[PDB]
Amino acid sequence: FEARQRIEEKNKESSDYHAKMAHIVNTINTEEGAEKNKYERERKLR
Amino acid sequence: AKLVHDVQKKQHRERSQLTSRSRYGFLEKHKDYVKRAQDFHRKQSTLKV
Amino acid sequence: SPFGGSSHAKGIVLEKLGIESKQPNSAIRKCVRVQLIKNGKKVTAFVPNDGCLNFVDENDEVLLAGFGRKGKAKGDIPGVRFKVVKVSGVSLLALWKEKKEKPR
Amino acid sequence: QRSSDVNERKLHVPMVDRTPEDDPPPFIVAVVGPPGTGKTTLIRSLVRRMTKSTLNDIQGPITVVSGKHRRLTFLECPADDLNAMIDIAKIADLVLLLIDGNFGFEMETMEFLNIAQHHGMPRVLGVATHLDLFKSQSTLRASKKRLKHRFWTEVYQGAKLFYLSGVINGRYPDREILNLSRFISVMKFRPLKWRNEHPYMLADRFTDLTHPELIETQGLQIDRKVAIYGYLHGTPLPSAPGTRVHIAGVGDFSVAQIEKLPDPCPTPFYQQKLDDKDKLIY
Amino acid sequence: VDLEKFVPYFDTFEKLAKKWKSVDAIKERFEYDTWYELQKAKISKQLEINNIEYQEMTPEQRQRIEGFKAGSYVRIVFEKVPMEFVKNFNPKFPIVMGGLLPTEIKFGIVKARLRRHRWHKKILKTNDPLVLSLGWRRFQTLPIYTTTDSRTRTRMLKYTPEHTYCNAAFYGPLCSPNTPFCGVQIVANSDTGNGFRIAATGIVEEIDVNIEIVKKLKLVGFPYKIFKNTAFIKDMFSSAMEVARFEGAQIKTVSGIRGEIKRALSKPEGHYRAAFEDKILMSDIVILRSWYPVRVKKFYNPVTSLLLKEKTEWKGLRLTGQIRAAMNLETPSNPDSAYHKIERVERHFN
Amino acid sequence: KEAHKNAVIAAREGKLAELAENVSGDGKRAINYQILKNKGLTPKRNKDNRN
Amino acid sequence: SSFEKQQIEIRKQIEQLENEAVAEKKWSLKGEVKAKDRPEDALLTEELE
Amino acid sequence: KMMKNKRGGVIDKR
Amino acid sequence: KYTTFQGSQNFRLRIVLATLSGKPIKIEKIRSGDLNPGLKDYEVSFLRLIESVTNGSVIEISYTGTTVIYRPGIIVGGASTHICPSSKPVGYFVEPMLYLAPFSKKKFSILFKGITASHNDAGIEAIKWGLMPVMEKFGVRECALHTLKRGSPPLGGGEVHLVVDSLIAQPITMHEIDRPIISSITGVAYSTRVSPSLVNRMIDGAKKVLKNLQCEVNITADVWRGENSGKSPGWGITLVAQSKQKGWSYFAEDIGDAGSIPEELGEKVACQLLEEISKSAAVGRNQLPLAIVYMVIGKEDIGRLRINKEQIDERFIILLRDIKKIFNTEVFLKPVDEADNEDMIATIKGIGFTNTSKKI
RNA sequence: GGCCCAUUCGGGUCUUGUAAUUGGAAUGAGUACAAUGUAAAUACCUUAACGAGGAACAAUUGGAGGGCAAGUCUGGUGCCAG
Ligand SMILES: Nc1nc2c(ncn2[C@@H]2O[C@H](COP(=O)(O)OP(=O)(O)OP(=O)(O)O)[C@@H](O)[C@H]2O)c(=O)[nH]1
Ligand SMILES: [Mg+2]
Ligand SMILES: [Mg+2]
Ligand SMILES: [Mg+2]
Repeated sequence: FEARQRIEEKNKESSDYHAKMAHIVNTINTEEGAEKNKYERERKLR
Repeated sequence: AKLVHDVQKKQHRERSQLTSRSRYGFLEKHKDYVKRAQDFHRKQSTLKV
Repeated sequence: SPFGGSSHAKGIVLEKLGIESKQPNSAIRKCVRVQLIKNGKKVTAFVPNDGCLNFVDENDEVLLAGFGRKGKAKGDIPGVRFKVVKVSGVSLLALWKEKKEKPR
Repeated sequence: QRSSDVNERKLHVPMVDRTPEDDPPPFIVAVVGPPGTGKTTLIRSLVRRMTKSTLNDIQGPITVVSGKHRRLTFLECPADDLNAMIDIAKIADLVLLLIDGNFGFEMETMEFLNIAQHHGMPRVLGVATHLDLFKSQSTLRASKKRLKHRFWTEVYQGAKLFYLSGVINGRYPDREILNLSRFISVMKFRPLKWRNEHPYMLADRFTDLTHPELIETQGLQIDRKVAIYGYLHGTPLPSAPGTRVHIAGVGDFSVAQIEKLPDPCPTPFYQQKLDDKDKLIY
Repeated sequence: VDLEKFVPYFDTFEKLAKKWKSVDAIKERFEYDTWYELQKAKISKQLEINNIEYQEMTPEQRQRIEGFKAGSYVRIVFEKVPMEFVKNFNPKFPIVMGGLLPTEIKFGIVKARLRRHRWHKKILKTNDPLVLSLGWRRFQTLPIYTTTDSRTRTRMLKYTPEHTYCNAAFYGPLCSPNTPFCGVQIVANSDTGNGFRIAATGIVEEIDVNIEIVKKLKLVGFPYKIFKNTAFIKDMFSSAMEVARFEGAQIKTVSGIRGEIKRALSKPEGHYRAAFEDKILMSDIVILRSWYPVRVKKFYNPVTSLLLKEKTEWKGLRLTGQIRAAMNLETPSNPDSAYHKIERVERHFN
Repeated sequence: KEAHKNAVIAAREGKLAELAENVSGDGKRAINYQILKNKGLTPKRNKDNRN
Repeated sequence: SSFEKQQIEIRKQIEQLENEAVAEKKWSLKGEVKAKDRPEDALLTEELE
Repeated sequence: KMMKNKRGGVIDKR
Repeated sequence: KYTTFQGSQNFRLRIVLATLSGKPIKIEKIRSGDLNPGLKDYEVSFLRLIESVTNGSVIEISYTGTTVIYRPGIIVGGASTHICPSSKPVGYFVEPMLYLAPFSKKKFSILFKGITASHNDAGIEAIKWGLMPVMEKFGVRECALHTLKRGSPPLGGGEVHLVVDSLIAQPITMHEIDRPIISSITGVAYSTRVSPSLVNRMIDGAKKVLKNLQCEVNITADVWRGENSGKSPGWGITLVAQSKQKGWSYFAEDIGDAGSIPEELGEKVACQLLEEISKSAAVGRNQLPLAIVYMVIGKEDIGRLRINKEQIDERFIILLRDIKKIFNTEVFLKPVDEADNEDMIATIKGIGFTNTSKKI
């Protein structure tokens, strides 16, 4: 019984952890990447 | 090597077989095991053919 | 100019985003959220390595500088354009080399 | 683009300074250095030129008026006690760091600088002494430069470092002390996180209020009722009794009674809003 | 009458209705250049409010609310002070009174990010006395230095890392996070020697009343019968009942061959069957990685230099190095643990 | 075992006395070379770079 | 005096801790434990993970 | 799992 | 030792104030002279909630049950479930947590189960639209109470999920010296396990009283039905007066009993809402103890809150005496310079509270 | 054995390497009896005595790569990959 509980908890924690890192990585790329590409366009305009 | 101390890149010395088990022989390490596994598979591959 | 005409921008360390990342010295661990003082705009910046992450803590001044990548690397997080060069008025490299101590 | 950069240097962490708008307490000046570097002679020299009166014996806090609106408290840190160096380093607004020029930096001098750096760096002034013991001008100039650059590593580059040559009648060169006494009055102090969040005071006087009869009928072993006096610092202390306090090196206690007293050394500018005459020592 | 009733008292419905046929009574209701200056303006603006409100108060009312302000010369009276303080009172030694916030009063487990000081010669050790300077207070504690193991657990270390920070947990009065501190091993003049004395530097990260530091505890057994993948192990467990607990546990050899504990063998006691991904050898050693809880020792020895006559020879718990020398005991050593050079003969197969 | 035990203790005590010899007779304590130059952590550099 | 009484109690704690640091560690604290080293049936107690 | 990380607890003497 | 209290009055506040201040308290003589002495079931359940959210605390209940000794620990929070006894609804357990949730080591994610409404305790929609907005003005940006199932009395069966994602050092200093202008009136009329017509019949009743007003009146009809409708039939309304200028809210609520006319309750609550507005200056009475406590636990700053002389009642006076016995802060009250009305400004200095549990 | 060219396979050339030991000579930074220097003095130039093997009389700054564990983490189609 303890074996069943431990494995389920480990999988859930592993699933949640991968969800968080994917979220914070994607949000950084999307929002900051926009600002970078925006700035790169202004510099090209100059 | 960028932003790494020399202390970080320190050789980790590797152990030996216990004295109580000294009769049996050399304590195999991962590199030693890899040589065995490849050798067996090479022979088994030809024997299968 | 990314900083509104300046080469370096003073900021406030709001949070260390990647503190919970399991993999040591990952690209995410070296990221810190910084609030630019000049306009209050929140931005994310790189730290040179996880070792220098210990020095950086919340609510301390940081001087930022552009982070230039010569070539694409597998693990980089594109979009983070800034790297921390000074914390509390002391060079972070100097702290990393133990040639100074951060004054609080 | 220098105009942009200079503006950046003005930008800092917003912070709240709890110094009252009127009648601030005296600033604490800590004279810290290894034994025999001349902490006592420096205090006497500074006390005389600001007050024009000489203290033959100095012990514990000494409050003097250094300016029209500026008041100063001196403290001689015991050089041989490390426990002392810790708790001065937490309250000292200004530290006069004594260094022996002939011998150079010492372990205790470094240790206090590292203690101070971790508890919030206060203003630190380097005072170089025993420069008369040198026999050559050439070696003296090199030692001064070497001492100055090392001191610039611990404290911001360009930090002011004072040079004292010799001692006459237990006093330093008069013209040299004046440059120091101004720089203490010119100094503008910084808001530090810990000092602006807790109340503390340097006991100016100590007195035992325990009744002598109690001492006899029970014995000296009986605990004592004590009163302490001193200016308050930092955040206001609550008026009501019962607040918890810690006395460094003694333990924790609760304020049994508290009462404000007239200032023994009121600043002159205060009296006038109501000069050699104006300068006072307590 | 009492706030346990969230709903407030109201008049009877009909009277409220008559009051509110007509609702005429209630009809009456229905640039700073830089962001830094804006924050400073907000601070200064609020600080202006305090002076205005206090000025409107009576002087007695001011003292009642704000208390005694800085700059006030004040007489504070204490009771139950130790008699040594008045007797062994040296005017040269300062007396610093420090007010305490409610957090400082509590005692518990303090979590700090701690490093050996760069100029300190030796690395600190776990469960090794250290005199700390937190807030207004100085005291001696027994810290435990730990590591995150890729942020999965709180594993106990043996010593501070040579040139980097490591999480430390020690028992003592609590303090707010962002409270820096320093540590010293020796405060007496007798043991000052010549070496640099500031031992540790760090910042408190978290305060708690409990902690679950854990230590890696590795069970070791040896094989005595090997059958291709399957193999029998011995010396890991002392009785079959122990094996019953660990059935299905993951194990590995030194060689890196992973395996599982399948079942306990009836004869002899403690032997069991394990299946490995590949054939193991007799020279190999099987290891079960297990974790054992560790507890922070509750030792609190506040430094009381002023109370002592010397005031400069305070001595508390001694290091593990010094205690051994006094009792003439040797540094414990394990012959198998030591490292030796090993020469590998070239491997050849039939 | 006692004979070897006494040997280890004696060797340790000799080292502590040798360390004690380093402390200067004058009470004044000087900063060592590490504090004075403050070179910190540096890579190993070939002597050829010196000139 | 009260302070002297407190000093005595701390002087009892200090001695106990001094022996503990000198004394050989429990089997659990020692890494790499074996069947012979530990007491019999100890694992049944510890409730390891 | 509830008892793992608690030092307090309700003490009911009724 | 212990700051001693008497009786059961302000039981939740005295524990919460003790937990916030960290000062141990002792409360004695709880229902001494009654036939049934000592703590009620809902009170002891309330205590158990504290240890689920605090760590290291020592609560000791005397043998007779009339005296309790509380030594507060550190707010730890976390995810948990609490089964609220039928003697009190979930709101009786929710509201004290709102004082503590922004001051935790980990976000509060508490699932309450039991009755979701009563005649004397805060309702779900009072907490959602009536108390949280007060916190939002105090700097708790993220707070929510999710209604998964409603449970009407006497059988209940409801469950609500309290989530406070916002953790802050201390509440922002308050400055409200004006009388907010009400832009609109909204509210939630709900029913369970009955015909939907009842909700409309209330909305007719409330609309009848409020139509004299010159502001919009839009009341939502939240009919609950199906598995999520609880186990007993019930219905009630809550009307909230909103001031969009500065996000201020006043509200009044009530639920319906067997044999009661839906139109009449809609008339009564809307009548009471106007009464509360008449009695309000910046925050209504049922909001005030939250506002008073939060200003006490602010920075070392002077907070100004305008209050009406009608608000300063026996409930107000007893609150302030309780605050001083723990915190020792005194609230000074000054009249306003205006002559059109009779308000007074409450000035309070925060004790410099800081959220020291949160890891950084 | 060292080095050079070459995607590939390979091709070209010869006193090279030491992570070894060792000798006596030379001199400046420095420290200084001096003199010169200068209103006096510092500095410079000159010069009695001392001043080199880790010549510890201990210049830096930046980059490119390796390799190691009964170590930790992640994903899988065992023994793999990151
Ligand atoms: N020649 C010379 N003597 C000095 C100098 N500074 C201090 N002294 C001497 O050093 C001695 C020490 O004087 P003190 O005033 O007692 O120094 P201190 O700071 O009080 O030392 P503590 O005993 O620890 O308090 C006196 O004889 C001083 O004349 C200096 O620059 N040159
Ligand atoms: Mg002296
Ligand atoms: Mg320099
Ligand atoms: Mg040679």
